This record gives sequence, C-alpha cells and structure tokens, in this order.
Amino acid sequence: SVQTAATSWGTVPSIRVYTANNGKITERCWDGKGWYTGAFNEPGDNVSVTSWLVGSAIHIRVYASTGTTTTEWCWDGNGWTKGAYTSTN
Amino acid sequence: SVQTAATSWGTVPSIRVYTANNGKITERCWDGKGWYTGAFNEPGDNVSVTSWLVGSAIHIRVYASTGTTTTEWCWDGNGWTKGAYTSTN
Amino acid sequence: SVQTAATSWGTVPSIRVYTANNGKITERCWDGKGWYTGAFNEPGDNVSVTSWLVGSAIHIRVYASTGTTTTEWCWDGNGWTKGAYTSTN
Ligand SMILES: CC(=O)N[C@H]1[C@H](O[C@@H]2[C@@H](O)[C@@H](O)O[C@H](CO)[C@@H]2O)O[C@H](CO)[C@@H](O[C@@H]2O[C@H](CO)[C@H](O)[C@H](O)[C@H]2O)[C@@H]1O[C@@H]1O[C@@H](C)[C@@H](O)[C@@H](O)[C@@H]1O
Ligand SMILES: CC(=O)N[C@H]1[C@H](O[C@@H]2[C@@H](O)[C@@H](O)O[C@H](CO)[C@@H]2O)O[C@H](CO)[C@@H](O[C@@H]2O[C@H](CO)[C@H](O)[C@H](O)[C@H]2O)[C@@H]1O[C@@H]1O[C@@H](C)[C@@H](O)[C@@H](O)[C@@H]1O
Ligand SMILES: CC(=O)N[C@H]1[C@H](O[C@@H]2[C@@H](O)[C@@H](O)O[C@H](CO)[C@@H]2O)O[C@H](CO)[C@@H](O[C@@H]2O[C@H](CO)[C@H](O)[C@H](O)[C@H]2O)[C@@H]1O[C@@H]1O[C@@H](C)[C@@H](O)[C@@H](O)[C@@H]1O
Ligand SMILES: CC(=O)N[C@@H]1[C@@H](O[C@@H]2O[C@@H](C)[C@@H](O)[C@@H](O)[C@@H]2O)[C@H](O)[C@@H](CO)O[C@H]1O
Ligand SMILES: CC(=O)N[C@@H]1[C@@H](O[C@@H]2O[C@@H](C)[C@@H](O)[C@@H](O)[C@@H]2O)[C@H](O)[C@@H](CO)O[C@H]1O
Ligand SMILES: CC(=O)N[C@@H]1[C@@H](O[C@@H]2O[C@@H](C)[C@@H](O)[C@@H](O)[C@@H]2O)[C@H](O)[C@@H](CO)O[C@H]1O
Ligand SMILES: [Cl-]
Ligand SMILES: [Cl-]
Ligand SMILES: [Cl-]
Ligand code: NA
Ligand code: NA
Ligand code: NA
Ligand code: NA
Ligand code: NA
Ligand code: NA
Ligand code: NA
Ligand code: NA
Ligand code: NA
Repeated sequence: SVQTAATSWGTVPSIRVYTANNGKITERCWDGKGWYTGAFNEPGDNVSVTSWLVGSAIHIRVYASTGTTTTEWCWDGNGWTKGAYTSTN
Repeated sequence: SVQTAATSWGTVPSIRVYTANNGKITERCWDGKGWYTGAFNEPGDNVSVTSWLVGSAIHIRVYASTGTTTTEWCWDGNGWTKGAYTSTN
Repeated sequence: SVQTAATSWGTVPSIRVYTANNGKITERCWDGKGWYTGAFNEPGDNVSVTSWLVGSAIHIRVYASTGTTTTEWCWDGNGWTKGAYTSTN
C-alpha cells in the first residue's frame, strides 16, 4: 500500500496529507475550499510529519525515508528546504 | 507488523490509536478512564490521522489506504463519514 | 525502508523523531540547539506517537508494534515506562 502522513493546524482547519508511492512523496492540501496538490515532491518510501504555528505562520517538518536514510524537509513560510536532521550522530 | 496511527486532544487527554491489521483498521480509545474499542472499523492496510478541537468539539480525519487508493474518514461529533479527499485531481 | 514517527510541542519547538529499523526503535531530539539521540530505545518494527503539554510538562506516548503486538511507552517527565494500552479487550 501507499503510506501516508497527515498534519493540521488552526480551526478552519488547514490539512496536509503526504503520500509515499513507488519511491516518491507527494502532497495534498486543504485550506477550507477544496483539495489541491501542493508543491512538495521529493523522493521517499516512508513519510512522517509534524507542524507548529508561531502566531499565524506555519512550520512543517516532513521526514522522508528510503532504506536506512532519512531526510528532513522544512517549510517555514517560503519553500521546501532540506533540514539539519540526521538519524544518528 | 500491524501499522498504527495516534492522535490526542486536550489535557485529560483523550487519545485515539488506529491499527491496520490484515486489511482492516480498528480503533482504540482513552478518555481518562481506561482503553476501549471505538466505533471506527473500515478497510485499509495503512493508516494516518490528524485531529483538531473547535472549542469543546473534536474533529478527526483518518486516512485509510490500500494499494494506491486512499479514503478519508471524518468524525465531526456524530459518526464516521467518507470525506472529500482524493490523492490526486 | 525504516519507518518514522514525529511529534513536536511549543514554539521553539521541541521535536522528537522515532525510527524503527531492523526491529529496534530509536529516538532523535531537537530542543532548539541541535539534534541528539534520546533515551528511548525499545523493540519494534512500526512506530506511532502523540504528545500533549500540561502547562510546561510534556507527555509523550509511543506505540511500538511488532507482528500483531503493540506496546505503549510513556514519558511523563522522568523516564520511559510501559503503559496500559492494549490493542483489544
Ligand atoms: C533549513 C535549515 O537548516 N534551517 C535552520 C536555520 O538555518 C539557518 C539558515 O536558514 C540561514 O538563515 O543561515 C543560518 C546560519 O547563518 C542558518 O543555517 O536556522 C534556524 C536557527 O536555529 C533553524 O532553527 C529553526 O529556524 C526556523 C526558521 O527558519 C524556526 O525559527 C525554528 O523555530 C528554529 O528552531 C533551522 O532549523 C530547521 O528547523 C528546526 C526546527 C529543525 O527542524 C532543523 O533540523 C531544521 O534544519
Ligand atoms: C463528509 C464531508 O464531505 N464533509 C464536508 C461537509 O459536507 C457537507 C455535508 O456535511 C452536508 O452538510 O452537505 C453539504 C452540502 O450542502 C456538504 O456536503 O461540508 C463542510 C463544509 O466545508 C466540509 O468542511 C468541513 O466541515 C466540518 C463539519 O462538518 C468542519 O466545519 C470543517 O471545519 C470544515 O472544513 C466537510 O469536509 C470534510 O472536512 C474537511 C476538513 C476535509 O477533511 C474534507 O475532505 C471533508 O470532507
Ligand atoms: C504507566 C502507567 O500505567 N501510567 C498510568 C498511571 O499509573 C499509575 C502509576 O503511575 C502509579 O502512580 O500507580 C498508580 C496506581 O496507584 C497508577 O498505576 O496512572 C495514571 C492515572 O490515571 C494514568 O493516567 C495518566 O497519568 C499521567 C501521569 O502519570 C497523566 O496525568 C495522564 O493525564 C493520565 O491520563 C497513567 O496512564 C498512562 O497514560 C494514559 C494517558 C494512557 O496513555 C495509559 O495507557 C498510560 O498507562
Ligand atoms: C501558507 C499556505 O497555505 N500557502 C499556500 C500555498 O502552498 C501550500 O501550502 C504550504 C503550507 C505547503 O504545504 C506547500 O507545499 C503548499 O503548496 C499554495 O500553493 C497556495 C495555493 O494557491 O495557497 C497558499 O495559501
Ligand atoms: C466524543 C467522545 O469521546 N465520544 C465517545 C464515543 O465515541 C468514541 O469517540 C469518538 C471521538 C470516536 O473516536 C468514536 O469512534 C469512538 O467510539 C464512545 O463510543 C463513548 C463510550 O461510551 O464515549 C463517548 O464520549
Ligand atoms: C524534557 C526534556 O527536554 N528533557 C531532555 C532529556 O530527555 C530527552 O527528552 C525527553 C522528553 C525524552 O524525549 C527523552 O527520551 C529524551 O532523551 C535529555 O536527555 C536532555 C539532554 O541533555 O535534555 C533534557 O531537556
Ligand atoms: Cl521557508
Ligand atoms: Cl459527524
Ligand atoms: Cl515519567
Ligand atoms: Na498526524
Ligand atoms: Na476535489
Ligand atoms: Na513560496
Ligand atoms: Na500522531
Ligand atoms: Na484495559
Ligand atoms: Na454518535
Ligand atoms: Na506527527
Ligand atoms: Na547534527
Ligand atoms: Na529522567
């Protein structure tokens, strides 16, 4: 099966659902008006997510794994950027 | 292995744990007094979840996947209902 | 692939990422200053997580599964303790 991860914020709410399928992760988005495909598209076979609001600004962290490798991706209001996470050391 | 997804709300807290096993997803619940089996029972091989409170009312979204198909299930205070989510388009 | 689960709290934030690899789950931690390996180390092939704050005290629940067995682990300010969760009955 594909593998998903979901997060939400606020009371509208906004929702993001990440799906790993055949080695790629894609993103679907709800902001109160319908579902649309988001900008996030990166390699991975497994995905997890968390998020937090600072006032009205959302911060999202997506953990994309393949084999024994995990890469963190970061949204902080502009774009997706690889983060500093490593699984060890 | 079975695959689980967990969410919580409030400070009691309430917890819900969803488990995919042999193509079915079941639900376990804590509201401060012990664990009990919940009403949610739907097909799926993979599960994710998120939730949010509006005041004192919980909203839960369970994303149930099998193969390349994902179905969203919705709790909004009464019962479980299929949602509008699709993985594409 | 390894399988991960992530939670966060506050606005710093703190983040915890749990990774199941080859039958063991390990923990990585961010509290604003860098990533470090946490104290959590228990058997499991699949992991989920949730957490909640009571004021300034974090409570974390990690659901560690192997085959059809799921064990809950609990952090409530001191250490990791097996919880009362069972998947049925
Ligand atoms: C992608 C990344 O590494 N983000 C870091 C951030 O990097 C800075 C760069 O963005 C740029 O400004 O150059 C400086 C060096 O001069 C840094 O490399 O630095 C932040 C400062 O601590 C990191 O912390 C978070 O920053 C967020 C906003 O960008 C936010 O304020 C958050 O609260 C901070 O903790 C940021 O780290 C990333 O986010 C944290 C939470 C972890 O997920 C970490 O692994 C990420 O890389
Ligand atoms: C199951 C579903 O589709 N729920 C929708 C909801 O559907 C309405 C029906 O419940 C009924 O009232 O008939 C009307 C048309 O006349 C709609 O079909 O409509 C809501 C309005 O936007 C959707 O939005 C959420 O509604 C929640 C309470 O029911 C809550 O207020 C939430 O804040 C709203 O965003 C609701 O969509 C479902 O929930 C959202 C968050 C997504 O998960 C979406 O995919 C779900 O279908
Ligand atoms: C590990 C565990 O079972 N924790 C229980 C907690 O057990 C108590 C023991 O810690 C000790 O004090 O002895 C008494 C009997 O005299 C109990 O066995 O009991 C708490 C009381 O309800 C449980 O509830 C949570 O306690 C947390 C702080 O420890 C916190 O206040 C939380 O809000 C309470 O709901 C605690 O249960 C564990 O946590 C809950 C949320 C579930 O995850 C449950 O399965 C856990 O075992
Ligand atoms: C903050 C926000 O909602 N931005 C929307 C745009 O990006 C989408 O949301 C962010 C948080 C991240 O999940 C992106 O990968 C995602 O595409 C979005 O493109 C736009 C739609 O027209 O709406 C913005 O509000
Ligand atoms: C709001 C709430 O806690 N409702 C409980 C009932 O349903 C359980 O919780 C909801 C949120 C959802 O997870 C259901 O699938 C689940 O069964 C529950 O049946 C009842 C137990 O007697 O207690 C209610 O409070
Ligand atoms: C509350 C807190 O942040 N405690 C830190 C110590 O434990 C780490 O965090 C807790 C919540 C749990 O995830 C542990 O398994 C984890 O190791 C930590 O060891 C210490 C680092 O020097 O810093 C504490 O603040
Ligand atoms: Cl950004
Ligand atoms: Cl409802
Ligand atoms: Cl403790
Ligand atoms: Na989630
Ligand atoms: Na649509
Ligand atoms: Na942008
Ligand atoms: Na969770
Ligand atoms: Na019990
Ligand atoms: Na009902
Ligand atoms: Na998460
Ligand atoms: Na480092
Ligand atoms: Na300690």
